[PDB]
Amino acid sequence: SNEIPEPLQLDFFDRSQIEQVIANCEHKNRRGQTVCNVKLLHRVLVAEVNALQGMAAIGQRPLLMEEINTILQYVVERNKLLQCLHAKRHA
Amino acid sequence: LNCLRLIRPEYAWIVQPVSGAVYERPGASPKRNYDGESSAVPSSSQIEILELRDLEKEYVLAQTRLTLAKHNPSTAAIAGSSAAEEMVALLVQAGLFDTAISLCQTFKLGLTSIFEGLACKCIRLQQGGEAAQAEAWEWLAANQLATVITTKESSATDEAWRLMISYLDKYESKNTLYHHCIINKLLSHGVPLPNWLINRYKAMDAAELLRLYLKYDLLEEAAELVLEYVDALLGKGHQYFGIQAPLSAT
Amino acid sequence: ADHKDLIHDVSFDFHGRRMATCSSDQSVKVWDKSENGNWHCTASWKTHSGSVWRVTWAHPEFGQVLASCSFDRTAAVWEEIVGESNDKLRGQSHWVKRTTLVDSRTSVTDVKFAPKHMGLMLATCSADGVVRIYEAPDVMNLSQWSLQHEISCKLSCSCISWNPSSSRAHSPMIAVGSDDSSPNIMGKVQIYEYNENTRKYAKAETLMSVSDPVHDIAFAPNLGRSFHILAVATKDVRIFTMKPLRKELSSSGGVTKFEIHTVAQFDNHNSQVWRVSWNITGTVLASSGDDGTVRLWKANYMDNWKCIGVLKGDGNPVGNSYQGF
Amino acid sequence: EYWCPTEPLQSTSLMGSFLGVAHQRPPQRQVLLSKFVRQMSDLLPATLYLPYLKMLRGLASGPQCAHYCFSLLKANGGSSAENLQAAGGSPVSWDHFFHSLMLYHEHLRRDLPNTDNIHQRHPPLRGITQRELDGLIACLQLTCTIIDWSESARLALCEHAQWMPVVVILGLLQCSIPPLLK
Amino acid sequence: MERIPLSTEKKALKALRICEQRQMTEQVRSICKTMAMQSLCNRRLGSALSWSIRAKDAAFATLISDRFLKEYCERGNFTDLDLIDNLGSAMLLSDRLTFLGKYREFHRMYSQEQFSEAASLLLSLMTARIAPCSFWLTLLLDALPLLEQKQVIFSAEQTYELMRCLEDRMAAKLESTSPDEIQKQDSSIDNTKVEMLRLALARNLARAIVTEGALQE
Repeated sequence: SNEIPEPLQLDFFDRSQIEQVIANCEHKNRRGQTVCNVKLLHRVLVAEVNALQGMAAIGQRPLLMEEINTILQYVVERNKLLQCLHAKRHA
Repeated sequence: LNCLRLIRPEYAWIVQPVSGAVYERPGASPKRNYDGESSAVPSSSQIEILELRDLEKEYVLAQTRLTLAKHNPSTAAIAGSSAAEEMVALLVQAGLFDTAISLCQTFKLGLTSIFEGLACKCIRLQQGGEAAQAEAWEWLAANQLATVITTKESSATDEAWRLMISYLDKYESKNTLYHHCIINKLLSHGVPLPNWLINRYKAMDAAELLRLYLKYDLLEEAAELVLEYVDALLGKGHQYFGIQAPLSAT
Repeated sequence: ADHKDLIHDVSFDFHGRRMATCSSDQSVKVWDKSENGNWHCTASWKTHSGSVWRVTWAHPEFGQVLASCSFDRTAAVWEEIVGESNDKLRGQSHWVKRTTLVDSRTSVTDVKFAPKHMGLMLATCSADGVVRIYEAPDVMNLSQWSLQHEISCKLSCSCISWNPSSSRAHSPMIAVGSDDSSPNIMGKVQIYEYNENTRKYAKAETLMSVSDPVHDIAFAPNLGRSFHILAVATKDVRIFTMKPLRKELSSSGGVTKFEIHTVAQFDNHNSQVWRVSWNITGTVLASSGDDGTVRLWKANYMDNWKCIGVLKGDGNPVGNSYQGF
Repeated sequence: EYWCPTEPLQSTSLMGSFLGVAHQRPPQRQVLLSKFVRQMSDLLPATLYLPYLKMLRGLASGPQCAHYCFSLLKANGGSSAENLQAAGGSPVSWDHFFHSLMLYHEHLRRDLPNTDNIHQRHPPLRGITQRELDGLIACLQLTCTIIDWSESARLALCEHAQWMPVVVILGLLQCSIPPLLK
Repeated sequence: MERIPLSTEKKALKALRICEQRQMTEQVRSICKTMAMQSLCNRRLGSALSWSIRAKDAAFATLISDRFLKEYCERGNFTDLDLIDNLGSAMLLSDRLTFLGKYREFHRMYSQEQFSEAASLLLSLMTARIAPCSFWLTLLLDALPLLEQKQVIFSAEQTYELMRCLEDRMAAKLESTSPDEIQKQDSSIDNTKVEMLRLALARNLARAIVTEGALQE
């Protein structure tokens, strides 16, 4: 294969800024790579989105939640394509 | 309610109807009910007249029952059996703070119980983190703030203190049960008294604070309270004490 | 008459276009720099009864607001009210004293607004050894102040200064130098940071090696540097380096690990060194003493601080130069 | 089944039932059974008081059946003359059991000192029969089963401003007694 | 750029793009707020509006939305109505603008007589409990043409929730004035209108119910 991930289309957010924060906040995990954990990721997300405003987002809190979850599966499938590679190499 | 609060005060009352005398499927046996079994009946030999205030209380019961069933259906049955303070506690666990505001207005109930409930959740806030605030917003949205309504900036427990402040500014008791219950819960959960409450409740009164220093080992702080007591005696700080006498000396 | 006998305080607007002088004459004069040049007395009026000590201005991002203090046990808050606006003709702009925080029984020793990025607060210190910290809950009333905090300093207040915050984990702080000069009190500057965990100030530090009557303290602009720098003008020239090592996650405002360093020491004024002022980056020093002399300072290739110039207020300044080595 | 949905009762899962929508009649046999039950809620000779209480604790298992039995005893609750009798009716309800307990406690606080005490010289306590013991312990088993399976009954009991079993049981445990009931 | 004393909006624009190329959101927020306040000081209301929507601060949006509301009370006219009509999904970020938009929406859809969607929007906004106390005035006032309906297609349940909310807001307005009292000067004669309007309502309620019962024929 030569698969690639689907681009994120973030509406509340600036993908450049998210990826900056991602590169800054990813950490060495016990699988041999520097990647931020999903839990840390998501509640950093909630913290930062709460850091600004809060007037009428109350109704859009769903949309915030599904978009957070969707970015979660994005990173999940990033990992999912990743792990295969090294065992491909060993094989 | 509408039909009658239309009317001039002369017709402002209605007799309570007589019990029974109902059945279904006309032309049938005289007695038919879906919710049966009984052990007594209200006095029908002596009738009663029903007035705006009575009807207001019955409506309050009804609308409380519906609000209960709305936020969670499981509640209508006990709502049919719940009394005023019973619904007050059910609201304490539910979170309809402004509804309790209305209920204390109508039934003239003890706001204190509401103070303990909200204060206990607010302490759980002051100790809690992001998730606690996340749930907190879900009911804090029902309340509105004149400084600014909502803003996810700043934690929930902040506007929780502020909401208590506002509820104080808009409901008053000539007897400060509310101060006392709040402060006792604070100290029962180990809370040093907040400065804003310090200043406001001193600027109303201070010796009451003094004997609660005594009661709950607030000894150093009492010592200061005494120091500025004497100093105001020397000068003028009774305003800060909620005292009004002009001061030059002792 | 007014401001013609002595100047008690001079204040400028943010970014610099406006000026004002208050004196012991009980009146204030407000001056405006035309962008075409020349300084014009735009208004003047009485604000208090004592020798008007200081005036500090709320941010232009928060209106043309003056805060004045004196020997009056009181502090006045004047606002600029525009007569007419919206195109044709601008009516006489007038000063409305929004409120006077009267919280004092001694000399009102300093008044200072907060940085805005956490919200704007206001701090007032009195010769009582007490500081009062108000914020405006009302984002629309200019006469509203709720007193969030007060600290009993146990030392008569003389100068206070905010801690710049430029981080998502930085919480602000207050440094206080005391005009006390008793030779039995060791350390005239105290440090109190808002311990967020308790949601209230806890004392972060107090620094020894101080015994002089404090006249001026100067924070470093926060920037990305974790470490912070302080300059002190009491009767000497002191400069200190403060590296934050690490703090307890729940007692951060109570306990602080600062690598504290007496890094620059200059006694060259030979009088009461009243004042220190820094670059907008806090990178060039101007130091003023009681002898009418000001020394200018650059830190070298090795960060070493040096008097790059001497100006006499009681004499003629040293000459300008651009040809050294 | 012994809980016909004709009985007024509703929960946040009972909207699929006909207690949020009018009318429902179970089959004749179970209607007769649970109806005869509903009348036995109101007619009782004292010799059968306890095995009927075994009815009660049996049916007290399970949350929804517990809520139904709560409703049935609420029907047995309220002012009456048929749950106040040990013959011809059931000497048991929240009202019955609670006035019994409060009178026991007031008697024992006259037989013992006031609050903030355990023991003091006072008039002798109330006499207890082994039948009183059996009834009390059994009814307590029933009450515990019900409050476990039904949070609604639990909150209703804790909220009862005219009973305050909290302070009641405070005084009761301050009392010194054969500690089975303690 | 916090040492600069900005007085030239075009220079501000150049700085704006300068920040744009590297995505400094916060500086933009600060400068937009400052220049909006300059605009409001000059009473340049639309300019302050522009700076605010740049800043994305719904707080100021609502604050000057109150300007809009009370000036509409004073003059009876839609203000920056052209700006109002075409703001997009950003309405869902400011309730006071939500109010104003739904208000113009109603004026229109009523003016072309879509009473059903009028009632839908009104029921939605009341169960949203929108607008301050001096403006739940207008929320109450809105029901009059629905009263004027001499022919209705609404359901009996519809009439239910309608009137439900009518007196619900009625009690709520009684208490918003004071938690046990009312003190607004408008209420008394307004209360009179309340009785006459609910009179007409109940008569039309008899009318609607007889029609609906005959609708089952």
